[PDB]
Amino acid sequence: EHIRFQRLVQVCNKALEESIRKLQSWEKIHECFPNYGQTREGIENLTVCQQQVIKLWSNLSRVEFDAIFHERSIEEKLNQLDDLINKARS
Amino acid sequence: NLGVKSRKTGLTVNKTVQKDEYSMENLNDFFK
Amino acid sequence: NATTPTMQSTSLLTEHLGYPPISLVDDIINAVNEIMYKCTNAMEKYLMQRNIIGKKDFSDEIKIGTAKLESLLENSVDKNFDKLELYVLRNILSIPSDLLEENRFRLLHHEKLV
Repeated sequence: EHIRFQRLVQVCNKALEESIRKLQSWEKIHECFPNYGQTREGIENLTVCQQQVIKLWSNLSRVEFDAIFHERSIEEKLNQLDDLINKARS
Repeated sequence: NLGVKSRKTGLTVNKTVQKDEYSMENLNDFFK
Repeated sequence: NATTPTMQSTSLLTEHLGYPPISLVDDIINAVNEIMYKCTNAMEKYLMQRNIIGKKDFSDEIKIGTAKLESLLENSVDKNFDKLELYVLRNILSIPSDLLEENRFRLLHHEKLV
């Protein structure tokens, strides 16, 4: 019955996953560094970036949004709003 | 303004009926 | 409930939330952009202190590559988070007709008091 906040979490995660997808493709990453990526060490270094950037992307966004959702009490405002339209429809 | 106009790109939700389930329109179709 | 925003919703939700519905969207867009640039900057410096492999210097290629990635997220992020800006204001911070057709004011005023 509390269903709107979980949506907010689903739409945020959904926007982030799509925001980063072109960086999860090793091909487009190599296209930006074609000559550098044709060296062994270059390939090793690029691999360390995309895997760490993605982790950094995920972690930074996870920790701020959880903080933003706290500083604005959105989970509660929305839970109050979900259970309040139900009392009105009843 | 806030109904269809994205402040900095203006992406009209012109995808006709969208797809309503669970009392809301589903993300999957909305984001493509 | 999917719905088009209205001024009453914006006025009522602003009073229930203590802030306009859009303020939350601002905090998100503004936040993800800061992360975007924090990642690219962090990636360019990881490579610039690794710009010389063997005996050749790839500094030029890195600047262009890091920048050429940055701008692609600027477009994809601006794209995917405007849909967010829209999906939220229409489905989350949303109003049905049951409540502005016959006084939502009763229950908000009711909430703040009893």
